Amino acid sequence: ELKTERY
Amino acid sequence: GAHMAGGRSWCLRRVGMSAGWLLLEDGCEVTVGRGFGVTYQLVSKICPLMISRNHCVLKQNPEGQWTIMDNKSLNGVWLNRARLEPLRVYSIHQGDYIQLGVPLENKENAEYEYEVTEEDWETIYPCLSPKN
Repeated sequence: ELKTERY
Repeated sequence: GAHMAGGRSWCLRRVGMSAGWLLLEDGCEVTVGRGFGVTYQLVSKICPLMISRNHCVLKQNPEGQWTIMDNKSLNGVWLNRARLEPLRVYSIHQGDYIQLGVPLENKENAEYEYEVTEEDWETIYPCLSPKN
């Protein structure tokens, strides 16, 4: 999985 | 008696779309996120990694009232614009707006915005997201 990115 | 089709339900109506609505089925827990364990898996082509794998949870409280909770999401849950405190349970009412994540640069709105609403099943069913 890919970690969530901060926006 | 009464037909199920003439029923009513709470739902999260996707703002601006007659697709992607989320059913709040009476007596059920509804989880939302981009991961594979959830009731409704959100998939964004615009910004794949805005939504957390397990982003929020909706459930009726011990009094029967629908609630939402931010499941330690990275980019937040907003109820009428107020940022929710992670893991705190908030009651949700007719007409409330829920935002998952945040607007991107030069965008007025987040992708995933919903109105909390109680509507006719005949209105809701053509617009529902598939269940995961």
